[PDB]
Amino acid sequence: TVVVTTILESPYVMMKKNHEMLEGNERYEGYCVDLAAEIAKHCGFKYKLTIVGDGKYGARDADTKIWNGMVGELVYGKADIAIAPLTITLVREEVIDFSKPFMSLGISIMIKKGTPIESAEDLSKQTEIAYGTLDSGSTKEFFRRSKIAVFDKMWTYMRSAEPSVFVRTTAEGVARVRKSKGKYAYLLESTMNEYIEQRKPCDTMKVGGNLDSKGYGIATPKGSSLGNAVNLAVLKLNEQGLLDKLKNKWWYDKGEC
Amino acid sequence: TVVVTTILESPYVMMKKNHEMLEGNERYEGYCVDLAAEIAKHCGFKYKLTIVGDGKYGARDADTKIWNGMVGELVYGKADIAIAPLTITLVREEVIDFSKPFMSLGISIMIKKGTPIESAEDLSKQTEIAYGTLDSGSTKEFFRRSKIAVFDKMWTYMRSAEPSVFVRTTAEGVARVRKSKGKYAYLLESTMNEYIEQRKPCDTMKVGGNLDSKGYGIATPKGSSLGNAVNLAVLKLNEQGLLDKLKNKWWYDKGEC
Ligand SMILES: CN1CCc2c(-c3ccc(S(O)(O)N(C)C)cc3)cc3c(c2C1)NC(=O)/C3=N/O[C@@H](CCO)C(=O)O
Ligand SMILES: N[C@@H](CCC(=O)O)C(=O)O
Repeated sequence: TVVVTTILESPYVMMKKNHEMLEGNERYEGYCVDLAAEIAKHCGFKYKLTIVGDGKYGARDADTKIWNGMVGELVYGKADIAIAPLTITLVREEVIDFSKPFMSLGISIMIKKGTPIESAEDLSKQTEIAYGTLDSGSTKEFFRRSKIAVFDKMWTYMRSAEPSVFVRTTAEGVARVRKSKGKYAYLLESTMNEYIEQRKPCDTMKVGGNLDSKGYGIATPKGSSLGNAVNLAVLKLNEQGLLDKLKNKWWYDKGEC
Repeated sequence: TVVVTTILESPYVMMKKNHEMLEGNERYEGYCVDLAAEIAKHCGFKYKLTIVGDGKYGARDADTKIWNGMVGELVYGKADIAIAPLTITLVREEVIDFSKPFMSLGISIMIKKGTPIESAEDLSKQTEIAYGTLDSGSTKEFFRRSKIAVFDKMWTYMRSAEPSVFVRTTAEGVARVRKSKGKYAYLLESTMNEYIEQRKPCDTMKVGGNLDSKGYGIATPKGSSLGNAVNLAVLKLNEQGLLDKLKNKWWYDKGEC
């Protein structure tokens, strides 16, 4: 029985409204829930879904240099695999094995429909329409370390923008965009931006291209034999068109706009 | 001195206009020539840019079960690493090592302006306008192993159409689209499709969205010690935004069309 570590993140892994009457992996539904099922069938193994304790994805603490989240639960032999929207990064790659990305993404711009913004350069060229990110995370860090002119300017603006353009959560960012009457833009993951875009009141949308390129990947303990079989699974699921099917399923079929 | 095998596919790898007045790797230019320079810089090693002998990307022969193109040169010990627009595929993942994707792409359609086609389905619904792909390419491998209605049908057509709708090289396919008077559509990766569309004589065009989603990856023989190093360098060059830089530098459209 393979211990699968994941995290509650809609539409990846969520609990059904009636998860009370259900039990086991049946309580959950979502993109990663179906993917986990597909990976297990192509690899031939029984799995049990568990939610990462600290609700973190994976980061090494500067102080204790200890890994937390789903990445930590892997490097310390607590879980056999990680099936969630885990982004493939250098530091992470160094401590765990990553299969080829099962979904692409990148920092994108979320504006309230009607907002006269077309790209990142447009935002950096003005201030009448405030824009921000999470007051903590990779999105924020992305600008704090960007050598690109457009992004470097955006960082200077944001860090000195008044009132504060940083939000504490994704919910706050989305709500602020919906309440600012087109006077505020939020920078978040494309997958999450295009997901909200399919949710009523349907007043938001993604604009322009992503400011960068990332990709989620299934993770296994560095050196785990299970990693190879899972990688081929991903590639096969992608080639057969299944990954595009699961995407269209939880993002558009269940759409609302 | 690491031996790097690559293919002349512009804007990835091309021979400088005055290459005869040059020598060494300095003879070439392109996205992959730069990427290679960066990979070698970080991994710390000398290299030589060799061109794939049989001028193919890679494909296994059903009967002999022998690989050709770059995949072959890596499998049979002819090259230490492959730095070119090599598509990461299941069948290739099984015989060679791949680094995480350094660039994304998807099969697309190239046509001569005025061609009554604007989607893969349109082509699959007729025969007046012939269409094929590149030999020993991942695109041809796609349709052949595809079980997705439209694609499965397109494959059947292709291997039954007369004369042969297939071509030996990308240029051979592009030239056919321009000379066929619209009586031939070419299926090639969007990356190469969009580049050529912004170039003279400005007679080709990309229609409809891509048919799939994947990405090019750095390849090395299985077990190769370069694998890890190169992979981490790829993830770093991405996080540093170096990949996007090269992407914008070589795909920069100076409005010829
Ligand atoms: C599809 N999306 C959904 C949200 C999300 C969040 C995420 C979680 C909470 C929130 S919040 O509730 O609004 N908040 C700010 C508390 C916002 C974003 C964080 C991470 C992530 C994803 C995937 N993938 C990662 O690799 C990752 N690393 O995350 C890193 C930390 C940040 O870089 C890690 O956990 O190591
Ligand atoms: N990228 C393909 C070649 C181009 C194509 O098939 O259109 C490969 O690596 O085989």
